[PDB]
Amino acid sequence: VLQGERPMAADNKSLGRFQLTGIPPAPRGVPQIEVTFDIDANGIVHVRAKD
Amino acid sequence: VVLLDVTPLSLGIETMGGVFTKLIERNTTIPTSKSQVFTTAADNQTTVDIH
Amino acid sequence: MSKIIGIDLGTTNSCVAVLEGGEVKVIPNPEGNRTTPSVVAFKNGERLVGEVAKRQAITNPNTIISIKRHMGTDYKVEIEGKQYTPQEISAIILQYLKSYAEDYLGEPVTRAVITVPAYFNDAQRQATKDAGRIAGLEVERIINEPTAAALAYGLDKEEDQTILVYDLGGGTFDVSILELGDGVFEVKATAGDNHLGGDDFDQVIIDYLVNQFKQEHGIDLSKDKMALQRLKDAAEKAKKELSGVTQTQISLPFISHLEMTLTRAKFEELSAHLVERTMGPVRQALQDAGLTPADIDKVILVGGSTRIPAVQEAIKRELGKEPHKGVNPDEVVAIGAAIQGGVIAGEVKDVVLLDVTPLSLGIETMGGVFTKLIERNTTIPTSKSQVFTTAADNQTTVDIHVLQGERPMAADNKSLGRFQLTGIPPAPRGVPQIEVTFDIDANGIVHVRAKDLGTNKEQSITIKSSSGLSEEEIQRMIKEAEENAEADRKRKEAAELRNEAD
Amino acid sequence: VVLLDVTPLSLGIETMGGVFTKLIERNTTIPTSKSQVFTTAADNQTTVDIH
Amino acid sequence: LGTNKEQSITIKSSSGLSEEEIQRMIKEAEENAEADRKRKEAAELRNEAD
Amino acid sequence: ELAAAKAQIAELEAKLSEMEHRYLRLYADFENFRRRTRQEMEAAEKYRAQSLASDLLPVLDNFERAQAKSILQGMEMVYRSLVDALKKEGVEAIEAVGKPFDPYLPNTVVEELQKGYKLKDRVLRPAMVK
Amino acid sequence: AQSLASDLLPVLDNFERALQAKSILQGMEMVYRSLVDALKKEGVEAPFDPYLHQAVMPNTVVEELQKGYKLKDRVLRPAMVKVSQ
Repeated sequence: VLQGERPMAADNKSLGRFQLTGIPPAPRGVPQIEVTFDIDANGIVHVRAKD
Repeated sequence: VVLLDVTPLSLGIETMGGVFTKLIERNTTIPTSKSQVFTTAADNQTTVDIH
Repeated sequence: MSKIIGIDLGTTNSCVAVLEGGEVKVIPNPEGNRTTPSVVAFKNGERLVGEVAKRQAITNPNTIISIKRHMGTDYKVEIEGKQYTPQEISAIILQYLKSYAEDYLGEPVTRAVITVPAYFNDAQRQATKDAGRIAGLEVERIINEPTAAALAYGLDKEEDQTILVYDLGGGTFDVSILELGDGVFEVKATAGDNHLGGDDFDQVIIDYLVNQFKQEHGIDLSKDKMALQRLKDAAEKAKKELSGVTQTQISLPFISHLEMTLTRAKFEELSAHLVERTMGPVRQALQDAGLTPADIDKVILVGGSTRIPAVQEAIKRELGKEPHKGVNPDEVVAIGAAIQGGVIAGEVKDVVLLDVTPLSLGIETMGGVFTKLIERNTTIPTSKSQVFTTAADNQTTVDIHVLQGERPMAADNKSLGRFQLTGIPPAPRGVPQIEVTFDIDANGIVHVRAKDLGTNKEQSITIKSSSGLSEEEIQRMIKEAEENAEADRKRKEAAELRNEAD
Repeated sequence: VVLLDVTPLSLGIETMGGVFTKLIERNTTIPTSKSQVFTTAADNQTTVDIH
Repeated sequence: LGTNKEQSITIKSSSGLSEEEIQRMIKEAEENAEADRKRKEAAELRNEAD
Repeated sequence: ELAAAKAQIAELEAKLSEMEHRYLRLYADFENFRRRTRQEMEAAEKYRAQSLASDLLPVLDNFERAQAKSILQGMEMVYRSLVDALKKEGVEAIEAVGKPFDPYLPNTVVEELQKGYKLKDRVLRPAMVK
Repeated sequence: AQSLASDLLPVLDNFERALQAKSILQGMEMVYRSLVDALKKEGVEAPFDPYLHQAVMPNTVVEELQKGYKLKDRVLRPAMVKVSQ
């Protein structure tokens, strides 16, 4: 997860990182993965990544 | 990871009497195709509207 | 409902059998025995029955041994705590046979049918239906042993005829001459011997054996019962061998040791004497009926010890022809009991035809590599379904080509169908699913479907002949697959998984 | 055309109430995974079968 | 979930019959599809009265 | 009612065809089971006594290997019915005897130390061989 | 597999009852001994009730005539014993 305006990873703020495992092995681009960002009235933001 | 076009919403037609039928369900995929069959809204219906 | 279960009691020969589907079935007992036998006991508060009752028999007060002799008689046994009757003892014979047919099937048989003697009449053959229902298992009729195995096989396709049975009991012999009433059985004649049979055979083996050992070492045999058991068993072996086999020996050694080369024609000249204790019962029948050995339409081999060529070399030169061996004679009464058991309460007239599939059917993989779904020999009213996927990324459409034969190759096989299917959604190879149900009816025109999943767009075909041709032409090919014996060299296209580029 | 494999029969768990509830619809694919949840039968269960 | 207790099995695909048995018991589902009657026990939500 | 009689008549004849069919597909499936099962139990009992057999290859190693001459004559039915009871099943020994002598199973077999144990298209334990 | 354990119990009880040339019976540490443990690694263990002591000819069983083994919860070939009546 990155926060900035800049089109390259390098140039942005790295807010946090996490991974997800177990997805069925199977061809590229085929599996769906849905990441949603949600921001509360505070400025705190949760991220969920779900097969 | 990379992102694939999803059909952010799911489409279909009205089915008689009357209701929403799903045809291409929601998060589906990049191009796809789907099909089904129903019949005359009445006794020898004059014509069939598809909304 | 319930299937009508056979139980025969042959006094040291006994079985409870059934019919599942289109094939006649001989049940197994609680003992490892293909059949456990007729005799029993009791003790305090707890019954003991069968092959488990019978060796507690030379060790305990209670053993009943072949009570066949008392069915239909005023016979009453004095036994501990109450005297007993043939009926109440047989109620337990079939109470145990009930729990055992139950602990085999799980689908209970209340309705059941029995195998009695052809000689019996209003007294004892009623005793059968009666004691049949004493244990609790009702009798829908009582067959007779002889008309029974006659209809285990069955005579009613055929025409008005005549016959003579062969019963071989456990140390009893019998034969009953019968006729066809064009749908009716009435047993005509009866004969046999009260003691003759298999155990006696074993004892001519044990006798000449023991006598020959006293002939060499001077040292006598029969005083010793693990030795004599050793005898009974090994001699039984040599017996049934002499039946099938052309030469024998017996390894009985570390005796106390006899190692002999067991002969056949010596066992035959050994046994060729009581084979005319039979010809007596047989021809006594031939007179009870009046019609000569030359008057009969069919005749048969029954019993346990009937498997040796002794009696059959006494017959081929007696009545002119060979017997119907199409059974496994040992249990042959049991199943017979239930044949009509299921001709009554159950199935009716049976074709059982086009029970086989011309060839292994499959279709066009990887440019012609042929994979089977349908095999050969397969009962025709059936269909099998399988789903392949994309040859290559973005297959916009897929053609279907199906083969019949065995040889895993394209024109090394018969081109059956070719038809195609389009509109598939564009996307990575292997992913999209296309189904083909080979749908094979009974009658021989085969339907076959392929349809995407995510589409639900579907193309199928209705073929026509599937054969159009003859037996020899096919079997010449069924031969042809064998004849080729590795054209399998096309594992060459099996390594054409080179197709994968990554 | 080709192989893979469809899991020719749809699998599931006896659900509570004594019903069948599919976790993997019939013709699916080379190995995949599904996950679902379900909960307490009746008040304060200590134990749960899976058939 | 919250107590993290992992007890679980593995099926050996052994007992399940796929020769015919499947291409049978599906058409069963077709013949008998009115099996939707099932909802009975759905209705048996009754004893969910605690 | 009037020809609704004929209507149900139809219904039932129809369920005649329909029924018999419902059956013959049955006859199909039933009789079909056999090929499969028969072969399944085939493969069941070719192997699986392999443990009994390569466990028993040491005790028939001394009953194939190891005044009292009568006591040695007795071993007749012992190693007679113990290479004999390896028979109806089919775990034989290794018979080549001075041949090419497949090395997983000039250059001729001179002698053989350990007696063979093999049951039905496989290899149990090899012989140490001359 | 119990099939090699029933039809092999005649030769096995044959060696089992047989337990200068005097020292050649010591070579029996292996052949009719080893078969015990090698036929006990498939699970073979050797009130008398239900034919259990097969009686050639109180209430207790006496000794063993020709013995026998359960396949571990099965029976293939029986066992000889004598009862004190």
